[PDB]
Amino acid sequence: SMNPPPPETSNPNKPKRQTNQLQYLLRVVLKTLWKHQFAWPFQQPVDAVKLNLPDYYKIIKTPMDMGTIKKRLENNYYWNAQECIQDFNTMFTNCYIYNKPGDDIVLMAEALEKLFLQKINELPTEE
Ligand SMILES: COc1ccc(-c2cn(C)c(=O)c3cc(C(=O)N4CCN(S(C)(=O)=O)CC4)sc23)cc1OC
Repeated sequence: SMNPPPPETSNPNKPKRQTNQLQYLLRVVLKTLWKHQFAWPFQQPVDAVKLNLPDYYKIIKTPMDMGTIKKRLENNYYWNAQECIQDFNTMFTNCYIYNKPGDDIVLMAEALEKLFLQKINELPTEE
């Protein structure tokens, strides 16, 4: 069995910014979700080998996880907040697309997503 290469977290020729909205996405959004009791399935790329999900990457073609997002934020990979927000939304959507409706992992994603939406609702104005 095999996993794909993980998503990109470093690219020296991608232009980058450090901004107050991106700072909020690390300090408030990522940190809030990371510490949650249901974060663990989402803290690293899905390991389809260890988890015995041989069809995962047959179904999910845009993988994303909070480990990747954390690295992107810490290594200032993004230009804007919308790129990062999109990564969170991709992660949640993948979970809902792959899993059977009602499963434990879906409930976990929903709990994280509720907090995500609450924090993004108060994304600060650009300075
Ligand atoms: C380090 O531990 C974990 C990491 C990731 C997941 C995990 C993450 N995400 C995002 C998922 O979508 C996901 C689905 C999983 C799973 O075990 N499933 C759903 C798919 N089926 S199946 C039969 O359709 O392949 C098996 C059960 S584990 C997991 C679960 C872990 O341990 C419980």
